[PDB]
Order: sequence, then C-alpha cells, then structure tokens
Amino acid sequence: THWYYFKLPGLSRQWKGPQEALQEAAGAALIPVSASSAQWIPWRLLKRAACPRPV
Repeated sequence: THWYYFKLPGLSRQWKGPQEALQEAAGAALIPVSASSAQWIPWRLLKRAACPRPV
C-alpha cells in the first residue's frame, strides 16, 4: 500500500491525510475522503508519504 497527503480536486487550502490508498491507476489513487466515500485523486493533488510500519 502507498500513503498520501491529498487535496480534493474541486475545493483546498490545507493538505488532508496521509491516507492509505485503496487502489492505484494511471494518473490517480483511490483515497478514502469520508466514512462512506472514496475518490480517485489525480497525482498532481497527491504527495507520497513514508509508509508506516506494522506494530
């Protein structure tokens, strides 16, 4: 899994996350943005965070 800071494609003065991507595709990652929704965020609105370590 890759983890990302994200901005929403249609808003955004603050970075959100980092969040674990649920899936990756060409030019976008599927990011949880609420308790009931995920959004395909284009790369230009993502920053790759370091992966956290299992406990």
